[PDB]
Amino acid sequence: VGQGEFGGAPFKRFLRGTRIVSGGKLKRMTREKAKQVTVAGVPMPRDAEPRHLLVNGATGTGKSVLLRELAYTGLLRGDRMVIVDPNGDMLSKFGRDKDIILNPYDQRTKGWSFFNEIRNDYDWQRYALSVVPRGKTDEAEEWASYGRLLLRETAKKLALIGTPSMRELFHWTTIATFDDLRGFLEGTLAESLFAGSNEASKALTSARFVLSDKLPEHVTMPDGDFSIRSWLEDPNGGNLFITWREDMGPALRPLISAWVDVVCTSILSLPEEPKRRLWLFIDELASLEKLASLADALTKGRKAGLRVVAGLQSTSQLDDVYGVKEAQTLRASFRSLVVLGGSRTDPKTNEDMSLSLGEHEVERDRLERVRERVVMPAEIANLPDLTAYVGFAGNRPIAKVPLEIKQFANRQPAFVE
Amino acid sequence: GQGEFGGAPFKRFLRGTRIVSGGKLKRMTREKAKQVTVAGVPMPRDAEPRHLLVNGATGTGKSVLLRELAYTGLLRGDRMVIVDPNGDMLSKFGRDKDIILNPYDQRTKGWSFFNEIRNDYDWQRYALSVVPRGKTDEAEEWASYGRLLLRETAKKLALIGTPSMRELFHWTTIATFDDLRGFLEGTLAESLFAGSNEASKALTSARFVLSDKLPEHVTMPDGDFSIRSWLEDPNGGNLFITWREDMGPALRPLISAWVDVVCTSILSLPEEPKRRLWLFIDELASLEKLASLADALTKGRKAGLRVVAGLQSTSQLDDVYGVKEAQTLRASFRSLVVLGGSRTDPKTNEDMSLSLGEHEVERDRLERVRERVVMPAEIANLPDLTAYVGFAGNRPIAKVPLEIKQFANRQPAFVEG
Amino acid sequence: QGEFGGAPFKRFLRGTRIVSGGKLKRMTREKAKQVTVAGVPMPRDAEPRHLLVNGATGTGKSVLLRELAYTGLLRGDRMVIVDPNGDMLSKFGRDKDIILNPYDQRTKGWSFFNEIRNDYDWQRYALSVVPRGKTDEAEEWASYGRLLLRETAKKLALIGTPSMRELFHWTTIATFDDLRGFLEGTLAESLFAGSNEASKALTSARFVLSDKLPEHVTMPDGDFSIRSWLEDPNGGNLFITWREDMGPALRPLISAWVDVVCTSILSLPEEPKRRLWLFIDELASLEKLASLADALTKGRKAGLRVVAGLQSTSQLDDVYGVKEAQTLRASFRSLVVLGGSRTDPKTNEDMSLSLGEHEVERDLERVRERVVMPAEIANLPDLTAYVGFAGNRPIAKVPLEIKQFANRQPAFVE
Amino acid sequence: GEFGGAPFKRFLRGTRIVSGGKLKRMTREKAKQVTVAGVPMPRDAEPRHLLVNGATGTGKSVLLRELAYTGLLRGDRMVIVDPNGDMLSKFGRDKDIILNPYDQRTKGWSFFNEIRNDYDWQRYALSVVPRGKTDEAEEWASYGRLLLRETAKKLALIGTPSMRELFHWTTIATFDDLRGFLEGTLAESLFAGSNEASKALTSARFVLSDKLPEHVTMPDGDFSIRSWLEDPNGGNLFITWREDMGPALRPLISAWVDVVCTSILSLPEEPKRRLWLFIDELASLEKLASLADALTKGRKAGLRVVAGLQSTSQLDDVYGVKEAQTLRASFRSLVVLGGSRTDPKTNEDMSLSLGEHEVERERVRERVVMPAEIANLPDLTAYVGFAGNRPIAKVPLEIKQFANRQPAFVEGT
Ligand SMILES: Nc1ncnc2c1ncn2[C@@H]1O[C@H](COP(=O)(O)OP(=O)(O)NP(=O)(O)O)[C@@H](O)[C@H]1O
Ligand SMILES: Nc1ncnc2c1ncn2[C@@H]1O[C@H](COP(=O)(O)OP(=O)(O)NP(=O)(O)O)[C@@H](O)[C@H]1O
Ligand SMILES: Nc1ncnc2c1ncn2[C@@H]1O[C@H](COP(=O)(O)OP(=O)(O)NP(=O)(O)O)[C@@H](O)[C@H]1O
Ligand SMILES: Nc1ncnc2c1ncn2[C@@H]1O[C@H](COP(=O)(O)OP(=O)(O)NP(=O)(O)O)[C@@H](O)[C@H]1O
Ligand SMILES: [Cl-]
Repeated sequence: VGQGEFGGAPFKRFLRGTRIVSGGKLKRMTREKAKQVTVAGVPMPRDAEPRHLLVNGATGTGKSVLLRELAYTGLLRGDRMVIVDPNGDMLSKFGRDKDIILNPYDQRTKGWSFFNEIRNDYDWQRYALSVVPRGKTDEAEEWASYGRLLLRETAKKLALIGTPSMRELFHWTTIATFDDLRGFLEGTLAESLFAGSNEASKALTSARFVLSDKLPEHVTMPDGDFSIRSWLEDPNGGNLFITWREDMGPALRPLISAWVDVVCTSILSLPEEPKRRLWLFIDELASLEKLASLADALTKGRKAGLRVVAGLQSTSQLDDVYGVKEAQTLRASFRSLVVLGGSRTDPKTNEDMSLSLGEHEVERDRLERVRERVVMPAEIANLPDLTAYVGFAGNRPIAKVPLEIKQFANRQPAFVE
Repeated sequence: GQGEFGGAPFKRFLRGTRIVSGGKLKRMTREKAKQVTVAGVPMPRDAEPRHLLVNGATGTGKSVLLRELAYTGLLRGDRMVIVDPNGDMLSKFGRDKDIILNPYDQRTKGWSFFNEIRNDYDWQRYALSVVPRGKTDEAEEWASYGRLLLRETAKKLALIGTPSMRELFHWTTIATFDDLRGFLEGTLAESLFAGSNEASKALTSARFVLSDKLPEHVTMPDGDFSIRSWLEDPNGGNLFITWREDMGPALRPLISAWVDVVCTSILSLPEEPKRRLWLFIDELASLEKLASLADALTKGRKAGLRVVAGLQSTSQLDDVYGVKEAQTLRASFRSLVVLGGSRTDPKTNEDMSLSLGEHEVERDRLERVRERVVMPAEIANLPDLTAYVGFAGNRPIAKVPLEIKQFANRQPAFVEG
Repeated sequence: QGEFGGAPFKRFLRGTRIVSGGKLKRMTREKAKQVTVAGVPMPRDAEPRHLLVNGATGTGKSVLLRELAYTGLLRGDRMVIVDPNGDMLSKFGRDKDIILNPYDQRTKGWSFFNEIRNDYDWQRYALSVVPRGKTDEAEEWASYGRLLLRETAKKLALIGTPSMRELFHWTTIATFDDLRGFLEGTLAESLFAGSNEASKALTSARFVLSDKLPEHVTMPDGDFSIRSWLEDPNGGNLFITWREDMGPALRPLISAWVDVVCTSILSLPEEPKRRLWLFIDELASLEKLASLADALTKGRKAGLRVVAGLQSTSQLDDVYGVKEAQTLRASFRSLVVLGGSRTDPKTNEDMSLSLGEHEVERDLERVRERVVMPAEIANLPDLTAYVGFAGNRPIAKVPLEIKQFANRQPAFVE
Repeated sequence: GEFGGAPFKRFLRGTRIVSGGKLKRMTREKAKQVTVAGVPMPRDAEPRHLLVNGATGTGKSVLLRELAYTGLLRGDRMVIVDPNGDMLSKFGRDKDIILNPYDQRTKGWSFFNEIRNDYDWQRYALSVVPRGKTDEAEEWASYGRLLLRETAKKLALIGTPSMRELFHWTTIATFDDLRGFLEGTLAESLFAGSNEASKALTSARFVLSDKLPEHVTMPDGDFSIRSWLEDPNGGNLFITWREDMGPALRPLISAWVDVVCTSILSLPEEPKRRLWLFIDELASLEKLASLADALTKGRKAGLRVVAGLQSTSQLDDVYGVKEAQTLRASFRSLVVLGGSRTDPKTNEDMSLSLGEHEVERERVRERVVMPAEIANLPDLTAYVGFAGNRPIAKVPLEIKQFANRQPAFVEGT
């Protein structure tokens, strides 16, 4: 009782805890009436979709294969999605004519400015958050905030005087002299705030530095009227691919983090639509900045129909980015998890997964109760590629399934220009 | 099951890490194509770009192994870069078409970071290599100011046709605040470094930093060698980064820069499925907090990057990269070699024992037991030239003897300038 | 039994193994001339892998280090001895041997300038003179200090006046401006001027130097060179001594010397026949040394053999920091445990654990247990220690005997 | 038998406990020894120091009192951090010394009285200016010491070793004046040149203003703790104070305690010397700067320290956890008196310090004394574990009576 399924010694009777079942057994169990999507070949419980999925695993284990499969099936079902797509891979395979591209250096990119998303006044601070993500440390954040003040008041004015120019915004916030800026600032809320003491000056200095760090890309970005918000609202909008070339990843980190974040806040204003189904594919959560909206999005987007799919390698990554406490909370927001198997050199993360997978209490022969890990950390480290454990959200058993490499023809060039 | 497992033989293996005899393993791993060897064991082709981490105390044979690894890899005709202390590898394997980087060696190439700038984004990219990551939060803040100063200055110098390192150095650490300030007019850094005491303070920080790093970069012989181009040239040969131990502390920042340079550069190389590149970082913990190693270890699969690094105690790398980042770092090496350490370092021994893994077994008193395949004590009592080899993925581990193959000197290790 | 403290067993499976003193003595015995640790002959190959002698006060750390030294001398090995109250000196002092003690008639004249030979040597030793800062912040000032130091000293050297008095004057006495002036032309010229931060940096540096330099200044002058000494074969031995009521005063000086050797040995012409010992009676009593680390890692070629003493884990920890202290201890492959106090269970555990556990089969039931319990360590009688040489060797509990040595020289003079 | 847990068939290894009497016999030696709760202390365990830990009212007094008495009967000399002149009123003789700025019988003292060589200046600024609790605190502390030592040095130089003047310059004189006064001294430059320099000075001021007070208001004299130590017929020293002034005197007392700690290190080697340092409550003093080495190098001097502790958290907070551990580790002999059930952490620490044993009944490794056993201890009942390879024992402390041969306090004139 517990073979081909459980890795440990077969037992006599299951008492309580996590239940592990064979791949097949699971594939039936989860199969439902409606059209569903697949995770490693397993039919995903329709109700698990807006509970978000977290795919953890080492490098080269198949995260791609999986999210790719996941994306395809969701398409065959006609779902819309946003894909943090590195090197436009997803694009070249699934990209369609009516779909959108965000890549400041790609011939096909859309013209965009965060201005293109302001619709109410509260929207100013709202997006200053997407542009200027959260500071890694308290101190860093403090500066970050000053930056958002400067940003929002400046852009607010430029807009008012009919010149919503990123170049202009950049100039003022990082080039104009202190005094000139100060002058420009007269009339806006920031007028006083940034003057009166050394502290005040210091604060302004910090704001400048941050903006000079984030804005660069936002400026050199091709101009247009494209609105991520509007796009979301348009049914026939199509899909969105945020692509970039790997050797520039660090340079775009802030921009992309903005976009991704934009979406995370934007979806929250979308009009009540029970039929909407949107996917957010963030290949590597840890490689983006400490997003400001992600949190709530993973918590209040069920109504909008948001389905997030993110991947990770070591737990230490997201921790260092979001902070220990904040990282915990964030992960905890993904109700469904996939374990792809990691390296032996990282025993701590293998333990985390082993434990996330859970224990079970069993009655075994010689009678004796035993409480034990369903999957040992060892088992996870020793996993061969394209093999993973799938534990869907809620009350469902878990199973070890093989990942198959379906082939997809390239229906578009990954990059242009 | 004796002769391979140190504990009590057992009746049946249930799950977890499995250990096997040296030979047994050597057969299992043996493949059709030409492979390389780790302590005599043929390394599975697929595990090569998953990187190898060799951990072990001093005098245990880290050299002998890396030496073997390198040799075998050359016989197959692979290219490589070697952080080579005291030109050891050089004097044994160096050929005439090979490259040498050592500011104090008659044979070195002429180089400056300028030689690697090809696009605008390349400025910050390399300022990162030049100015490695700071050890503390504060530290890095300073480091960032340094890079700003560095990149804007160097950019201008280049612009006005005088890409001089001596010039750059002058400006950044010699020129008076004002003069420098003047020179920066017109560059992005013009305003950012002026306006409040904070602004001034920031500049002072950058000066200090650059004054610390640049030194060696200047006194470096001039030439036009480009690590980038080198990487792109097939008949390019190999690269040896050598130095005499008494000067290790002095070159740490330059070497770290080169190493890093490689780490970032291979990310821009044109698609070549036939490429095989090795990076030998004799002792990862001795370099600075490299800014690109991470992604290198994660996205260099299709560039064909294969990294081999050595470590002694876990506290070493921890102290350099920080506990969270170090975890992530080590976790990026899929294959591991445990050489055995000191009884004065139980912590590290524990970590290695644990990384090796536990197993669940069934023994005759039946008896289920979960236990460490390799005891911490076993590692501390290992005799030299003896080590556990646990190749990436799903494979058993084995305790193998390392043998001292002799290599004739086919070149002088150092040639005073 | 008689060898293992716990219950005798049926069969040894894996892990650490303990044996009888004599049995071990047999095992470690080699052909060539060897030295001894508590009477046990040390494996020639274990020598450059250093030895850490841990134990409580009065347990016999001296008796041991004393014995080790003697045997090594009988073999003709050279050595440096961080020797407190010149005890080691009075016993083994030779006429051709060197003494470093600013308050001893027989000391040699020394200035750190005496070790500069190339340009990279300036920072190299600023490191030895100005050890590492206990805290991150502390160290930051320390860096400033070394900048000020190296640039100043470098210039003084240039203008042909390598005076420690001048140097001290400039770096802690001259007015800010004057100094600033003197600095014109040197790399430090700009770095210490331009903003309040820049001046703060300077200030910090000043305080540092004013704390370290003192003893260096009041030190008898001469041309002696630790480096040179190291290169000279007929050189003899080096005793770094001092009177205990002045230890704190000299701590930075001594720490400087110790370190200087630590970096120095790294430049010596390779000589497979060289055998040098570094006796740092109490590692934790010095400053956070800047070279010690690499010394314990790259000195096999030079033939460096370090022997240090320690009491509580917390000590070294407090000085080098937890992470650094781990690394540091880990660098000594051979260990001796002398047994400590009941009042320190934490260190006792550390020792117990370092000694290791073993897996055994007994009357079948098999068990995993510590070869030596912390309690065993705590109840150890004096002149009794566990010897666990580096590598794959069993450990043994041996008695340390008090051999007597006649005083062939005065410990202190004048 | 005397073992709290279940009787066993055979002892294998670890801590061994025995009956009071049995121990009393084993420990008994030829020469004259002293007694810890009735048990004669192994002479060789004396310079290894004794740590007596116990909750309030468990008998700490009765013990140190006993210890002290038998020591005097042997003719040993000693120093006693004696709160409210308790020990004094009982053992004080005519030839013994007293240090209490508010007692008619106190001696006249200034730290100047201990300066004999140049290194002696910093040496004692350390005693006067204990170590700072935090890293930042100690930073200030060092500035203070610089100011202190440079100033006092000069006043001494110019022939006016006045504590009143010293106090004036360091906390009263204006910045400039002070600045002026310092010209010529090493501190001349150090404290000027930038805001950082001025900030350092401001800090040094404050520190001094915190420590010096009592040192000033202290009755002047020529007494020298150093000289006292060197003088054989010197007698005994009693550092006493009234409990309601303990916080105010904390710095001065710590100073004295510390002074001794450094000073004994200079004494000429005298194989016959036997000195005791009684610090009733170690955690009550400041972060002593010399205590450490004293507990490690005072064997030659014949120093014997005895300190008392309550909660491990006290000492930790004062000396820092790392440092606290080291310090505690320095006493080889320990006495556990039993504490509150409201402090299980320390109970554990003590239980653990007492140790485990491996016994045969099956083999079992267990604590010789449970944390609970320690919390449920009745008063005047303690465990004794002398330094070295010795068993421990649960022994009863009896209240011997001592006649008052001198008034505890004498606020006079
Ligand atoms: N076209 C293909 N042919 C064969 N095997 C493939 C192919 N694509 C992927 N694989 C296998 O799946 C693995 C990679 O899975 P994947 O999900 O791409 O990993 P990743 O960590 O996300 N990225 P990468 O390291 O670039 O492979 C490879 O190591 C192969 O074993
Ligand atoms: N040519 C050789 N002859 C004999 N033994 C050798 C030789 N090369 C290596 N060894 C052995 O292997 C050990 C050194 O291995 P190695 O990998 O160089 O150690 P390491 O820690 O990397 N450096 P090191 O401390 O300098 O030896 C020596 O202590 C010898 O026992
Ligand atoms: N000349 C000697 N004659 C007799 N016994 C000695 C002698 N030297 C040391 N001992 C014994 O060894 C013990 C001290 O050993 P030792 O190695 O000096 O300890 P330590 O901690 O290094 N320093 P110390 O406390 O000063 O003795 C003493 O308690 C004596 O029992
Ligand atoms: N003359 C006495 N008669 C009876 N019992 C006494 C006498 N003196 C002390 N005791 C007992 O012993 C206890 C105090 O012991 P002691 O060692 O003074 O405690 P302490 O914690 O050091 N100081 P304290 O709290 O002041 O008692 C008292 O609570 C009594 O139970
Ligand atoms: Cl006077």
